[PDB]
Amino acid sequence: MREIVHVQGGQCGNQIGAKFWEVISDEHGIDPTGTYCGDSDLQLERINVFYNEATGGRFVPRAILMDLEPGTMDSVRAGPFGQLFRPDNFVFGQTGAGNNWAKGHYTEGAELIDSVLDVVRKEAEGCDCLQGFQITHSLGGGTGSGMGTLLISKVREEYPDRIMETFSVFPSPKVSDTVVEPYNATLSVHQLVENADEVQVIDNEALYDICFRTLKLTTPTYGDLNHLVSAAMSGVTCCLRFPGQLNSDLRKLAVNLIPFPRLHFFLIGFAPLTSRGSQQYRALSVPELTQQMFDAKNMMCASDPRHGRYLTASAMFRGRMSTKEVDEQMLNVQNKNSSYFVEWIPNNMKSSVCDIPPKGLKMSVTFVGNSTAIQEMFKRVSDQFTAMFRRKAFLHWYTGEGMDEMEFTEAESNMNDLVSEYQQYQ
Amino acid sequence: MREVISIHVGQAGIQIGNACWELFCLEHGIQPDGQMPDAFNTFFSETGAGKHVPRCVFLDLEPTVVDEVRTGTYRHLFHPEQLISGKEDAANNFARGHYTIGKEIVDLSLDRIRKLADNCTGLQGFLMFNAVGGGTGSGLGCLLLERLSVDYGKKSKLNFCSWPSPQVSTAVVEPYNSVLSTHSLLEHTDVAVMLDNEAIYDICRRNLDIERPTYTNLNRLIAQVISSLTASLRFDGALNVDVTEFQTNLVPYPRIHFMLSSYAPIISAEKAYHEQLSVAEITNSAFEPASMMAKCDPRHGKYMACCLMYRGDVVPKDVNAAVATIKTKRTIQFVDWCPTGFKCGINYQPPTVVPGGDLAKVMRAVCMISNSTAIAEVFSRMDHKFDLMYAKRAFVHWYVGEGMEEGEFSEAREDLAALEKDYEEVGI
Amino acid sequence: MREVISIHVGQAGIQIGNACWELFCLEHGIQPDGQMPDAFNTFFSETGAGKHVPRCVFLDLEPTVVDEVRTGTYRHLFHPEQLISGKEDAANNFARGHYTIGKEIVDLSLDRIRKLADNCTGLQGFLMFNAVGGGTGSGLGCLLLERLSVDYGKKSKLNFCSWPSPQVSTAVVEPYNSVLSTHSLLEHTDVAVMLDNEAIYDICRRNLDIERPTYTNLNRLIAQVISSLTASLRFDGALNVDVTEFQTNLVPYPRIHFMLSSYAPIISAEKAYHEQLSVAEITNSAFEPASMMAKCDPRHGKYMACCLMYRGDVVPKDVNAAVATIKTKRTIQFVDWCPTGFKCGINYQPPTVVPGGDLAKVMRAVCMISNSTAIAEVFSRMDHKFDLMYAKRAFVHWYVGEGMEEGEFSEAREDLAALEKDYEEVGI
Amino acid sequence: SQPVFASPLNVEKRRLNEERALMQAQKANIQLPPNYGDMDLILFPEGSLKNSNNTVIPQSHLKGKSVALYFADGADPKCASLLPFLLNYYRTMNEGGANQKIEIIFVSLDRDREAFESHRAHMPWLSIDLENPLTEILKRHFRVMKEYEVPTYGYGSRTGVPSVIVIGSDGREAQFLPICSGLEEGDRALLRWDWRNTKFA
Amino acid sequence: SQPVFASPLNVEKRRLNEERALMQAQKANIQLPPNYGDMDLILFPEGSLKNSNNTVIPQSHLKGKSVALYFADGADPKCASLLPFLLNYYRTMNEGGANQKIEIIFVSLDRDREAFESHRAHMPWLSIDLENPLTEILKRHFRVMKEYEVPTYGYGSRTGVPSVIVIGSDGREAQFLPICSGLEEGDRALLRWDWRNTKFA
Amino acid sequence: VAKPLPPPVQTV
Amino acid sequence: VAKPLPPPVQTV
Ligand SMILES: Nc1nc2c(ncn2[C@@H]2O[C@H](COP(=O)(O)OP(=O)(O)OP(=O)(O)O)[C@@H](O)[C@H]2O)c(=O)[nH]1
Ligand SMILES: Nc1nc2c(ncn2[C@@H]2O[C@H](COP(=O)(O)OP(=O)(O)OP(=O)(O)O)[C@@H](O)[C@H]2O)c(=O)[nH]1
Ligand SMILES: Nc1nc2c(ncn2[C@@H]2O[C@H](COP(=O)(O)OP(=O)(O)O)[C@@H](O)[C@H]2O)c(=O)[nH]1
Ligand SMILES: [Mg+2]
Ligand SMILES: [Mg+2]
Repeated sequence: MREIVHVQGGQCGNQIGAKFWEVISDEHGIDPTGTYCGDSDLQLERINVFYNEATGGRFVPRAILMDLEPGTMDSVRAGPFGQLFRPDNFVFGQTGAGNNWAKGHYTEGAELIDSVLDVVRKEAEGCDCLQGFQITHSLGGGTGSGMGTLLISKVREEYPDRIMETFSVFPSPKVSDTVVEPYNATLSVHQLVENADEVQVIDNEALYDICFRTLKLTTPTYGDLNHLVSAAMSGVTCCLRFPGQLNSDLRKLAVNLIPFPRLHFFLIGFAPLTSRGSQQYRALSVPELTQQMFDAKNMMCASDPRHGRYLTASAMFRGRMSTKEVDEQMLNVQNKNSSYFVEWIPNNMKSSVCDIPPKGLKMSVTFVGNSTAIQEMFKRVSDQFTAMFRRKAFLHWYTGEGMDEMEFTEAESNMNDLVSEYQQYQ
Repeated sequence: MREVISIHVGQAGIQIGNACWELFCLEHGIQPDGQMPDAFNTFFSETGAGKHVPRCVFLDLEPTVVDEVRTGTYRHLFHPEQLISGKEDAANNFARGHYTIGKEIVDLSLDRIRKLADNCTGLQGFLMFNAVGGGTGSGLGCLLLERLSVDYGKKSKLNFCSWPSPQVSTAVVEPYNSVLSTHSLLEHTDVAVMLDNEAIYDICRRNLDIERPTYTNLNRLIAQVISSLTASLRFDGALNVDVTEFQTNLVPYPRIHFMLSSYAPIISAEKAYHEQLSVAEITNSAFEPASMMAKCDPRHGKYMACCLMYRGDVVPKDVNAAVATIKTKRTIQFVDWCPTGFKCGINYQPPTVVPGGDLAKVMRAVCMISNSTAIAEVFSRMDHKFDLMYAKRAFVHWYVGEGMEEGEFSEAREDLAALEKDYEEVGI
Repeated sequence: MREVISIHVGQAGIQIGNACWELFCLEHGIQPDGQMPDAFNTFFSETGAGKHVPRCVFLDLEPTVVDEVRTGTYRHLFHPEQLISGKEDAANNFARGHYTIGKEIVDLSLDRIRKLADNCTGLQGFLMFNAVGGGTGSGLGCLLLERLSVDYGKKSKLNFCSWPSPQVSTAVVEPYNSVLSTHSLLEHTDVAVMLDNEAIYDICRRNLDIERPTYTNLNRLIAQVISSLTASLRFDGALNVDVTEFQTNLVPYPRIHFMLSSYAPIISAEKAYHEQLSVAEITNSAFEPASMMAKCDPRHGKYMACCLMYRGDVVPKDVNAAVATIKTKRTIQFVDWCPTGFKCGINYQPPTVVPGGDLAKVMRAVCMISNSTAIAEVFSRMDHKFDLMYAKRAFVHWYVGEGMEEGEFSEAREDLAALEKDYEEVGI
Repeated sequence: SQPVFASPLNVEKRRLNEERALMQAQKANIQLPPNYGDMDLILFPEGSLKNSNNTVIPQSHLKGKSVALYFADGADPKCASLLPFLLNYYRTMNEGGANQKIEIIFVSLDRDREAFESHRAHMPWLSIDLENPLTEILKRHFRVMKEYEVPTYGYGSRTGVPSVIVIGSDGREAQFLPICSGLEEGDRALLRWDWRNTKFA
Repeated sequence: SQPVFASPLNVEKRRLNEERALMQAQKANIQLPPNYGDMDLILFPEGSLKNSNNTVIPQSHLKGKSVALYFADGADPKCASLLPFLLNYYRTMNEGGANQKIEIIFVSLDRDREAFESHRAHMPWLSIDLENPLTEILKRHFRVMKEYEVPTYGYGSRTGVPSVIVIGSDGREAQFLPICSGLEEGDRALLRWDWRNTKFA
Repeated sequence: VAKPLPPPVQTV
Repeated sequence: VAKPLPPPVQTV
C-alpha cells in the first residue's frame, strides 16, 4: 500500500544503489531476470514497496537511474542484477557534468531534469499513496551534488508532504580526490537543510574505517564499501517491508529524531559485523549488537560520537528477539553513558523490532541518530571552503555558467548557522 | 442478551486482541475455524451451521500488524471487514491520529461498531484496548471515544490503557502522546485500567521465571485479566459481578475512575505443584506491592476500593477469611470514607489452562481491579518529561504541521494538573 | 393467466435482460433450449413437448448487440423473430431513434408484441428495460411508449431505466438524451425505476468485493432485483403482491411515479457464512444510503412510500418487528401525509444463484423499491448538464439535421422543471 | 457436455456411456443416447494421483473435499509468485478446523520430467505425473494453455497459466478462481473459494 | 493434522485413516473424510525403538511416561554442551521416585552409522537408528533441521539441532522445551518440562 | 455459457 | 488448543 521510489544520481549514487537493488533482490528472492525463486509468503506480501508487476510476473524495481554521462549506467546495466531496471528509466545525458555543482544544477542539468521529473512522475504518481522518495547521491562530484539537489528541490514542491530520505555521501576531506570538494559540498548543504526531510551523512573514510578495523579486509574496494551502505539502506526500511513485533515507518523515524526541522542530519551505522576468522568466535545477543552499535567505528560517517552529544537516537533491530532485551539495552546505554546523551529530552531512545532477520544472519540492527557531533563535518568542510574562498579559487567555472557571487556567501551563511544551531543544544 | 464489544486500536491493540480473543475462543470451545465440535454470547455469535464470529473491531492506520491475522489461520475466524485497516500509519503523532488521517477510517469503525451493536439484545460494555504511547492508539483511539460517547451515551466504556513505563519507552515523543490523550480517558471513559510493560516484565521475571519475555508473553497475562473480569458474565458462580457493578462498587466521585490490575496466581509448572495455591496465598500475592501491573507502589497510596475476582474451586468461607487477614495488616491502608471496600466475586469456572504458553494448571484464580490514590504518581512521572520537552518547544513542529494548535499542549498539561490535584484532595 | 411481457430496447436493455432470462431459465428449470428435464407462465409460454420460449421482444437498431444472442448458447431458447434488429445504429441521437430510422422497425416490434399478447390470458403489465442516455434506449424507447399507450392502454407499463450517472458517463450527448427522453418517462410509464452505473459500481466494491466488475456483474444484480420484484407472481408467498399494488400502495399523486431500487444482501461468498441474515439486519442493510441504486443519498429527502420484498424463509412477525425498528430510526423521515408507508411482501421461495455468478447462496433477500423526494436531485444534476451545453447550442446540428425542431429542447426543460417543482411541493 | 463439448474427457465418457446404454438396450424403453446427467465417469484412473510420499491414492479418497486443479509451470514468474500464497492458503484452511476442507491436484505444463520434479518437490498437495495423458486431456478439457500448438476446436482459452479451477466429481467446472483472467484478481481470487458448496461427491 | 499439515507422517496417517473409513463405509450417514480427533495412528512401528542393550521394544511400552524426542547431532558443540545436563535431568528426575517418570527417544542427525553409534553409546535412553525412515519422517514432521536441503513447503522450522520435544500419542506437540527457540535458554529450559499433563496415552 | 441446472426444490 | 469438556456433576 506504501511505496518507496529510489532515485540514484551520480557515479557514487548509481554504484551504491546498484548494490542496494542487489541486496533488496536476495532479501526478496528475486533472480536477476525478474523471476522469484524460493517459497515464502512474507517475501512477497510487502514487495510493492520496491517492485511493481509487469504482467509477465516480472518484479521490476522502482529505480530512476540518473547521471550526466553514458558511463557508470552502462556498467550498471551490463553487470549482474542490471537487467532488472527498465531501459526507459535510464535517462542518459551526453554533455557531461565535470565535478562542477553549477553544471548539474543550472546549465546542463536543467535540460535533462525535465525528463527525469517526467519519469519519476510517471512511476511514482501512478499509485494510490506513495510513502516517499529515497535519493542516493554524493555531494562531491557535479552530478550528485548538482543534479541531485535540483531534483530534490522540484520534488519537495510537487509533493510537499512525502518523506525524502537522502543517503548523501559527504566529501570526507582527510583523504579524498577532486580539488572542488568544498565547493560542491557547501553549495548543496544550504538546499538540503530546507527541502530534505532526512539526510543520512555517509563518508568514504569511515567506510574504509569499518573495512580495515572491523572486517579486516585485504583490499577494501568500492564494491565492498557500497555493500555496507546498502546494508543501512535496507535496514532502515525493514519494518516498511516485513512484519514485526514493533513495526515502524520512515515517518516514525522522522518524528522521533527531528527536534527542530533544520536538525535532520543523521549518523548511520550497521553492525552485526565481524572479521573473517571471528564469526565462529563471537556470539550473538542483544547486548553484543548494542555494544557494536554505539561504539566508535560502526558509524559510517567520520564523526566521533564521543566528541559531542546525542540529541536523540533510534535503533532498528531485526530478527527474532525478546522484547525485554531490546528495551533494557537502550536503557543501559542511556544511563551508563549519560554524558553523550542530552537531558532536555529525557529517555532519548527509540527501539523497533523486525521479525525477519537479514539473509544468513540471525539478528541485525541499524543506527540512525541526530548527534550534535555532525557539526565537525560541516566545520571540516567550511575551513576548507573559506581557505579557497579568500583568494577566489576555482570559481570562474561556477560564475561563468550563471552563478553570482551572492550564492556562495549564502552557501556559507546557511551552513555556518547550521553548526551554530547544533551548538545551542550541545 | 449478555454481549460485550471489544474495540482494539493501535498496534498493541491488535496483538492484545490476538491473545484475548484466543482465550475467549478456548474458554467456550470454538475451534480455529469458528465451529464448536449459551455462555459464549458476550464474545461470539451464532451464524447458522455452528459458525462463531467474534465481536471485535481491529482498528489500525498501518496495515502491517492487522495483515498477519488476515493472512494467518484466523482470516476465517474474524469477519473480514471487522479488521479495518488503513494506508499510512499515524507515526507516533497524536495530531495525525486525531485530526488528520484518523478522520477517514473513523467512518468504517463506527459503521462496523453499529452493525456489531444491532445484533445485541442488551449490551453491557465496550472493552476498548489501546496503548497511549504512539500514533493511532493515542489519536484515532481518542477520536473514537468522542464519537462513542455521543452516539452511545448511557453505554459504559471500559478502557485498558498501556500507559508509558518510567524508564522503558521504545519511543521518544511518547511523553507528548501520553499527556495530550488524557482527556479521552478522563471525561469520555468510565473505567480506566492503567497497565504498563515493565510491571509485566517483572512479573514474568520472578513469578513465571521467563528471564527474557516478549510482547506476546505480555499479552498472556492481560488476556487473563479480562477473562476474570468477564467471568461472571459467562459462567455461573456464588457471587456474580457485571460491568455495571464494577463501575459502581469500585468507582468513587466521577473523575476518579482510574484502576489498577493485579492478577496473582501467576506461576509456572516448575513451581506450581509444590505449593498450595489456595485462597489465602493467592490473595496475599494479589495485595503484595510488587505484583501491581502498573509499576506503581500502593504503599504510599490509600486503597479507596478493591475488586477481588476469585475464579475456580473457591468456597465463600475462605473468601471472607482472606479479606479479614488483608484488613488486619498495617502496610495495607484505606481511605476513611470506606468502611467496606471489597466487591468479592466468585466464578465456578476454573482458570483456563495454557498449553505451550507460559502459565500452568491452577485450580483457582484471583484478579484485583483496585482504585487507589497511589495512581497519582504514574502521571507525575510523565509530567517531568512533558515539561522538560515543552520547555524548549521540542518535537512540536510535527504536531503543529497537520493542524494541531500549540495551545492544546498547555491545557492538556493543565488538565492532568487538575487530575493530580483531584487525587490528593480525596486522600485528606 | 398472469403473463408479463418483457420489452428490451438498446444495448443495455438487451444485456440486462440477457442476465434476466439466464436467471429465469435457471430458476424454473428450463434449459438453454427450452426443455424441462404452471409456475413458468409469467415469463414463458409452453409449446407441445416442453418447448418453453421466453416472451421477450429484444430490440436494437444495430445488429452487433443482438447477433451474438442469436448465435451463442441461448439461440434455440429464444424465438428467432422476437430478436428484432435494424441495420445501422442510432449514433446516440434521440432524433435518429425517434424522427428518422425506427419507423421501419416499430411496425415490426408492435406486431410481435401483438402476437405475444394474443398468447396471453390476462397481462399483468409490460415490463420494460431500456437505457436513457443513448440513441435506441432514449429515442426508440420513447417511440415505443407512445405507441404502447395509445394501442394497449390502461395496462401497467413498468419501466427500468439506466439513467446517466453523476460522474461516469461514457458519452457527451447524454445530457441531451436523458431529459429529451423524460417526456415518455413521465407521461407514459408507471413504475419507472431509476438505475445508474455508478451506484451499482460502488455496491460491487463494498459488498461483492469485486474491485474490477464489468457490465456482466451489474446485470446479474439487476436480474436478481427483477426476480424479487416478480416473485409472488411465479411462486407461492405468505403475502403476495402484484403489479397493481405496486401502482397503488407505492405511488402518490400520479405525476410522481419515479422509484429507486435497493437490494440486500449482495454479499459475497467468503463473507456469507460469517454473519446473520435475519430480517431485521437485512432491512437495515437495505436502507443503507450506500446501497441505493441511484447515487441519490436518501438521508436528504422524505420517503413518501416504501415497498419491501422479503423473499425466502421469512416469518411475518419478524417483518413487522423489523419495520418497527426502521420507523424508530431517526436518520430517515417520512412525509406528514403518510401514516403507513411500508407495504410489505413475502415470497416463500429462497432466491436462486447462477452457477459461476458473484453472489452466494442466501436464505433471505429484500428488494426495497422506494419513492422519495430525494430523486429530485438526479434530475437536478442533468438540469445542470443541459443548460451548460445548450446555452450556446451544442451538438444541435446533429439533431435538427435529422428531423428535430429546435424547440423540442426547450419543452424538455419545463418538463424537467415542472418535475422539480412537483417533487419539491410534495414534502411541505 | 460440461464445460465444453470438444474435449477428450467428454467424447470418451460419451462413448462409454452410450455403449453401456446400447448394451443395456440389447439385454433389454430406454432412450438413446443417454442424458448428460445420466452419464457417469471416473474422472481419475486408478494410478493417476500421488501425494508427497509418491503413494497412489484412488479417486474415491477425495470424497467430501473441495478439490481444485492447479495448472502450473515451473519457470513461469506468475506461477512462482502464486505458489507460496497457495501454500499459505492450503495451510490456513487445512489447519484451522476439525475437518479437511481443500485438496489441490497439480497439473504440470513444464517442459520435461526433471524440472517437473523440481517444481513438484516444493508442493505438498496431490499431483498427476507429467507423462501421463490425463494432464494433456485435462488441459484440453478446461482450455488452459500458453500458446496454440494444441488445436482448439473453434473454441478459445478459458484462462492462461497459472490456473486454479475447482472441479467436480464428473468433471464439471464448479467455479473458476480468476488468478489471471479478464477479471484479474492476482493474490486474492483464492478468497472466492466457496468450499461449502463445492464438494467432491 | 498437528502440528504440521505438510508432513509425511500426517499424509500417511490421513491416507490410512480415510482408507479404513471408506472400507467400513462400503461395508456398512457417515462423515468423510474423518476428523483429526477420531483419526488414529501408530507413531512408532514394531521394530523402531531400541534401548541401551540393543533389544527392540514397541510403542505400547511407553504408557504412563512423559516421552520426548531428542533430535541431536554428535559433532555439534550445542549438543555436546546439552548432553550432560539432559543426562543429569533424566537421571535425577527418574531415580528420585517410586514411579518411572520420563523417557527420551533419540533421533540422530549424524553423518553416518559409525558417528551415530559413537554418539548413541553415550546415551542411555531409547533411540531410532539412522537407516530407519522414522528419523527422517519425524524430522519433517516436527520441522527440526540445521540447513535447508530438504524442502519445507513455505513453512517454518521449529528449532535447530539439538532439541527435546515432548510428544503425544497422536504426534501432537504438547509443549516446546526452549533450548534453541524464540526464548533462547541453553541447558536450563529442561526445568520447564512438566511430566504431569503430557502422558503418552 | 450453459450453466448447470440447480437441484429441484423438494416440497416441505 | 481446544479443551476436553469437564465431566457432569451428578446430583446427590
Ligand atoms: N502490551 C503490549 N504492548 C505493546 C505491544 N506492542 C507494542 N506495545 C507498546 O506500544 C507502545 C507504543 O505504541 P505502538 O507500539 O507504537 O502502537 P501504536 O499505538 O499503533 O502507535 P503507532 O504504530 O505509531 O501508530 C510501546 O511502548 C510498546 O511497549 C504488544 O504487543 N503488547
Ligand atoms: N448497466 C448497464 N449500463 C450500460 C450498459 N451498456 C451501456 N451502459 C450505459 O448506458 C448508457 C447508454 O448506453 P447504451 O446502452 O449503449 O445506449 P443504447 O440504448 O444502446 O443506444 P444506442 O447505443 O444508440 O444503441 C451508456 O452511456 C453507458 O454508460 C450495460 O450493458 N449495462
Ligand atoms: N561510495 C562510493 N563513492 C564513490 C563511487 N564513485 C565515486 N565515489 C566518490 O564520489 C566522489 C566523486 O563524485 P561522483 O559522484 O563520482 O561524481 P559525479 O558522477 O559527477 O556525481 C569521489 O570523491 C569518490 O570518492 C562509488 O562507486 N562508491
Ligand atoms: Mg500504529
Ligand atoms: Mg448502441
